[PDB]
Amino acid sequence: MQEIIASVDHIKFDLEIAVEQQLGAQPLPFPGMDKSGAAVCEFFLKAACGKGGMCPFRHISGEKTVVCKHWLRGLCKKGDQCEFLHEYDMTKMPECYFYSKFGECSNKECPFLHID
Amino acid sequence: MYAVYKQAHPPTGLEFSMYCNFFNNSERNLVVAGTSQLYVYRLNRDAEAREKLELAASFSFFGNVMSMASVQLAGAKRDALLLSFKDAKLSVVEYDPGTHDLKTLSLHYFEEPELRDGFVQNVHTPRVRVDPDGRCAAMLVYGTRLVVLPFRSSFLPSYIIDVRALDEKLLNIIDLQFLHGYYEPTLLILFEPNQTWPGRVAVRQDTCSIVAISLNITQKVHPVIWSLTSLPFDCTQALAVPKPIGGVVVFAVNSLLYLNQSVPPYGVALNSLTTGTTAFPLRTQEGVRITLDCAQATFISYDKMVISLKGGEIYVLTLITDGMRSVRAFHFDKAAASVLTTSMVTMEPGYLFLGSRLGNSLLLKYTEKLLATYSFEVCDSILNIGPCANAAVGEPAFLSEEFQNSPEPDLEIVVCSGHGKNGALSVLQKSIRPQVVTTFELPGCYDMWTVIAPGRRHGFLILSREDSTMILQTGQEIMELDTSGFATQGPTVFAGNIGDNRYIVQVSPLGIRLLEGVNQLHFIPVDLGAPIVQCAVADPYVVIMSAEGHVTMFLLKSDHHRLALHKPPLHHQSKVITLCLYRDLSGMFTTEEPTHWCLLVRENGTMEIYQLPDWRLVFLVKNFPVGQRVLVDSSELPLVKEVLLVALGSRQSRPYLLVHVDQELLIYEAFPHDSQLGQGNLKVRFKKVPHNINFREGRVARFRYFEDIYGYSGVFICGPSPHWLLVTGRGALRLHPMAIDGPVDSFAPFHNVNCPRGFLYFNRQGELRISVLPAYLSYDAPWPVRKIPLRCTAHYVAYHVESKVYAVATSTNTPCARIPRMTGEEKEFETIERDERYIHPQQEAFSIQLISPVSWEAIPNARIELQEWEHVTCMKTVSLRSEETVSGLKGYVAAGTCLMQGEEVTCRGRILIMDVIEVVPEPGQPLTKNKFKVLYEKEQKGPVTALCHCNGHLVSAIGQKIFLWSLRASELTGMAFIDTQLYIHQMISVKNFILAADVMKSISLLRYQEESKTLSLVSRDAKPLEVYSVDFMVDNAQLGFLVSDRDRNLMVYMYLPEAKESFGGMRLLRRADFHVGAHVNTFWRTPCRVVWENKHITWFATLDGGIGLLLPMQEKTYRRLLMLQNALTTMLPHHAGLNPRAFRMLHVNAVRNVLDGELLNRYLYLSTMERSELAKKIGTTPDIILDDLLETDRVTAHF
RNA sequence: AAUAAACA
Ligand SMILES: [Zn+2]
Ligand SMILES: [Zn+2]
Ligand SMILES: [Zn+2]
Repeated sequence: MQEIIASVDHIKFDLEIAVEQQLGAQPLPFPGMDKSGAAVCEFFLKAACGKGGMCPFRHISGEKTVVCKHWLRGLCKKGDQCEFLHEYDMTKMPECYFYSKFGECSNKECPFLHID
Repeated sequence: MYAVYKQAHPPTGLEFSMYCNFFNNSERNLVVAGTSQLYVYRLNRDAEAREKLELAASFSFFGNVMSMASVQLAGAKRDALLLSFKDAKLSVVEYDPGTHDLKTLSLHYFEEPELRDGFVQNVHTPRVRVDPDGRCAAMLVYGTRLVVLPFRSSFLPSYIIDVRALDEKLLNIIDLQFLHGYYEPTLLILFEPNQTWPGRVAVRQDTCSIVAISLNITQKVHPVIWSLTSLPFDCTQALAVPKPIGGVVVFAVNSLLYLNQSVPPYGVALNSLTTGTTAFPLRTQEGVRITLDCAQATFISYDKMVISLKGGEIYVLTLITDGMRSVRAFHFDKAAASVLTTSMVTMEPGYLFLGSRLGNSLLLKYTEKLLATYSFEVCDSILNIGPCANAAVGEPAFLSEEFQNSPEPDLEIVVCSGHGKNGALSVLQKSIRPQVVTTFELPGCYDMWTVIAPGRRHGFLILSREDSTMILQTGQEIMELDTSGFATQGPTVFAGNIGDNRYIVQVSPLGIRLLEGVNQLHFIPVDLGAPIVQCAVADPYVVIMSAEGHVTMFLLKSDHHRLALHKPPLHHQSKVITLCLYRDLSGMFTTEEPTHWCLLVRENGTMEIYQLPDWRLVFLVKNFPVGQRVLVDSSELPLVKEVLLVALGSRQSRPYLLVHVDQELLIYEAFPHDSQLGQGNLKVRFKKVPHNINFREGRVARFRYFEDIYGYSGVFICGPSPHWLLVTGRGALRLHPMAIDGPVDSFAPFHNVNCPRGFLYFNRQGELRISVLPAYLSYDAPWPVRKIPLRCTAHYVAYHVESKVYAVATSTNTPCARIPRMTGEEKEFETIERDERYIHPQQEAFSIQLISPVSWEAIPNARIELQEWEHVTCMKTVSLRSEETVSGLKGYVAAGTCLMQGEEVTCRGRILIMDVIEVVPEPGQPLTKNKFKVLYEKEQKGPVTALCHCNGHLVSAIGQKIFLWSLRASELTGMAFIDTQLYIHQMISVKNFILAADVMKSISLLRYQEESKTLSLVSRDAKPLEVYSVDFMVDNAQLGFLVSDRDRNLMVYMYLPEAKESFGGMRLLRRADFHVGAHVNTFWRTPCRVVWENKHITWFATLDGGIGLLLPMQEKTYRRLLMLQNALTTMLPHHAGLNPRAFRMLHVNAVRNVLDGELLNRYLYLSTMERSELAKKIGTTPDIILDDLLETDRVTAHF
């Protein structure tokens, strides 16, 4: 099980040190980007982050109750100015447009919400 | 950043096999080869452990052998070997007498960039064939360049025939052979000048062709005599039919041709897939429905060919011949089934060899039955850890209670060897762990001896205290004896058996008693001025050596037998240091029935071997304690402690010389060498062999010969790192450490009533331990192994830690019947309706076994069998978090699996999380307490290709996505994903860093936060890299990313954001490059045995049977050895003329930082005079390097 | 919400 014999839980690697204070992440070019594939910056949640707009990692805001439908396929033009959420929790999806308006749905594995 | 590669297991598994005159012209010898190792096996027929392949010499190359042919040159006394190495290196080698090594005759490097015609990616392997008359030999370099070696110095300069500049525009070669008959070396060459694919036969019907080019050697031209040009499109290998019929058979996938120059084509079809695929005139072979695509073949003297098919089925094709020596019809017979081969050899007439990578490549024996149907029997099988697909570390279940509180982990590995009908699990376990059946606490004694008193049980156990002697009367229950007989009033320096176990002889420092057991016959006092310090023994001969070097001989004589004083005539120019006796039950010590030999080492550096009835000098090394690689006779200085000559192997055949010279073990082989000195001398020499062992922390012996311990004979090498020396009837030398119970002082064979044939030794802390070797492993392989034949392809293995069981994915072959469509509503399944002369495709049905470690049978009522078309892509042991146990994690077995139904059906998948839960067993079946509890089994949205665990999260790979599911009570709730690259086929992770591995594109490292439910891309590789599997090189603070490749490479990546050569933390950078000889799929870490506080050995098992390692090091210890390695690369006579620096290059800059512990192991092999020279040439002493190379051996002695 | 359903 790899954690009885060669355990590494007591090691503070240089890899984990490289990703807390982010170890020299360059302020990203072209300010109309998306910050995609980037997780979060802990400098923004605790205090002031330091750089605004042109920053590598993601800046989150509150009052996002519905996850983004475009974002699942991998097409997020909005990025962090998105009015929708970017998690993977299967409880904050939109209502399905064809179950809410047009009676029943069509496909068998519709992820979107079906409420009555 | 730096590492040392060390190869823990030599690669088992034979890709090439021949039958040539390797040692001399008198006997043929089965030379077989594998990946970067040559083996030469003799043939026994009267063996105790019946026919048996006895190893005679084995040779390691710095390069993978890509073909191998042999030819007896002009006036040669041996048969040279034409090896072929990667990117077109030929190497003609020979065995040499004298030095028992090889000897390179010629080196031919063809790696010129104008010989490629621009094709960088070499896909064709260089293929070596020889003319059966020995006129020339031809290598097909790079597919397009026939390099011809003319023969007669024994050679001629080569030349490179261009293939594409011939007639007929050959352009896609399939096979090439030298044909028989003729007056010139005619070379048949199958090709495909307008190439097609099985799968595209409606516009390209049948395009294979033949040219039999006729090589003019002197004039250097080549007439393209005889061409056929509409052979079936899928022809595999061509084969030259021998002289009395001539011609060629050309294996096609679905047919079989016989072609010749003056005869029309005759070829039959072997199924009804030749209908719309072939316009060649094909008859119908009656009563046969098979295929020939990967089918190895050899020829019986004339008109009989042994085809082993795919599926391991041996067919003996009979070419039915007319009176005019022309082939009229074929004749098959389904002979027996056997190994899934990769080669084939006719040995001595009536023996065949089936060289196989995946399966124990074994020796067969065909006979005639009472037209001429042959029946097969297996005589011997070379043991073969096959292509280890996956391998997992497990804990053995029979560790004895005395070794229980030991601080080191005590574990073994279980290896998914083989494939298909030869598939298996193999239980590899490097050290030896005895079964302590009775322990004792007897302090004060320091040596021990066993004698036999009245089918040969050890009657007494004789201990020697500092002032007294113990007696241990064995039997039903062992007990200390107080009566007369032995001298219990003083110490003993020897106690043994004389005659044939009819008398017991112990050696007091005052004299020697003759004992019939408890009764004494008489006593002979030794009146030497020096006390006796040690002895040695033959069956009638007792040789005493005093402290001052005086030697006397005792000898039995009948009357009742009694010892007689016999003074040896010796010239004492210098004092004798140590002795050894030896006898010849099966002798090569000829000097021209047991012939006794007396060895004798003098303090002036010399070494002397005497025939014992006389005292005449037969062998003499002038400078012995240096450690010279070949001891040739000539008939400060480091001290020689103990010298041992012992015969090992079948019926005490081959001797070995084990000597102890000042904290260094160096042992010798012994081989015949006829030496024209005339006066009567030993016609043998001694070759030193490599080791892994160091002797670094009355006369006490460290070399204790044992016969008949668990069927084995050999030598237990005592000391600070104890080792076993095992030689079976195989004849190969086996060095198995025994790192449990610490250092070992003494040792003895022990055979009792309540104890079986086992042994008996001291702990260092004075603990006498009756012990038995565990009886389930086999100690005849390079590691101790037990082979578990599953008879189905084991894909994965997963040691479930809780309840301690193994979970194996398997697969058996079911003939397919349905073809799934997807027509718009649901799946429709077209039933295969074909002819009765039709072979079916293979559908593989997968099942997950449950193997128990206690006894290695599988567990009934625990076999998760999957759906109809569902294929396991991964099984792992996954630890998911839970609120039941006192910890968080639980340790399940999760398996991913998807349905393969061709490229028209959308492949979907299903995560199969299991759990092994102990229930009450059935009465009578105690294995059946273990049984699966499938928690999760639900179809996903795409194929499940790879699994991982991260802090109790399940990390799965579906499609171009990698999912992060968490295990609730019954459902998986998704938390994170990222749209990753093409096909993620390996993921391992630790401390929320996920390391993926695509098939083509790139590895990635990922990172999972918990407070924000997000998985993200930290760094990927940016270059295309055809990965096999990945690992984690762990340093004290650095984490390296060990990534094996398709091209037999290893390389260590690191995540370095402060470096400027990558982008800012957005591109991985390799920091070590190395070229393993073999493909690698398995990877695991271990703690090694202040330096090495926090570094991990990231081992691996290669896909050719070998097990390697990458031990990390620091910058100083590396560069004290890279100076040595560069001094070792240049100034040494390497095997087959190979360059170890350029072979261990990356084979794409090659930023190499990994040493070679199989080249640095040669520094341990050099004599101590030669050792000091290369130390001075790099600027140090040998003792600094021996403190550097033996500390990379000590910390890597696991398993 | 910016093409979730873009169907023969
Ligand atoms: Zn930020
Ligand atoms: Zn979005
Ligand atoms: Zn819907």
